[PDB]
Amino acid sequence: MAHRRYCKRTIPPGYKVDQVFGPRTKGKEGNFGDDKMNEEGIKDGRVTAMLNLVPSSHACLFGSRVTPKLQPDGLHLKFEFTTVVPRDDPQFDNYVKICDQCVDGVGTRPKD
Amino acid sequence: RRYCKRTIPPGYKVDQVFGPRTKGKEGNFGDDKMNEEGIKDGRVTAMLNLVPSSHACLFGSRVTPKLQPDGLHLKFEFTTVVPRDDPQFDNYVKICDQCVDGVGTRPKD
Repeated sequence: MAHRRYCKRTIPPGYKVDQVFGPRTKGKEGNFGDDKMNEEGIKDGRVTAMLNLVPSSHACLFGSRVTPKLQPDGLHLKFEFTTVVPRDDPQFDNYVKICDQCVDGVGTRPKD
Repeated sequence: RRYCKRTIPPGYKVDQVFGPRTKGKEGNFGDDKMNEEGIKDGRVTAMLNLVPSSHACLFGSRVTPKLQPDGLHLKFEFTTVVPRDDPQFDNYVKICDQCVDGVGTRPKD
């Protein structure tokens, strides 16, 4: 909702991803989500799974590589945060399989 | 899956949670003052205004998975823009100038 900073927006019940965070892409901003995670938003249980891998505020600020870039329109501040899920993590397989599905997953749906 | 959910409680330095501050690498945010003071630094609080929420990081990011022998490396690249005419622009710019790759410096300048 529109009275929040874009970066602070959250996807409320019954909204599509695309929606709060724009259409799903490939190899750009907003590339996470297939056609079914887009439609179900927080309904999709793969979402709940995935948020376990999203940095907190603190982690995002202090655990990322942070790169400022000034441009005529202002300051673009990029946080690059990489979560490592160890190959022996009980949820490794699931996490890999979600990412599979949804990273650049526009135009596709799961179940195979 | 949990390092990434860490937060810095009161009395902790950044580097007692997120490792020593670096330059051009992971953990590059925070000068010696900010590292020392952790969440007590007034600049942190402002800077957290620019950090994506959970949902915005997942879905507003460019997300890139890489499998390596060690496991899955999930990278989120999220860019926040502060407009040149934002009342907070000059402030954000200065904090970034102090804190980005700021290890080994302190404010007052």
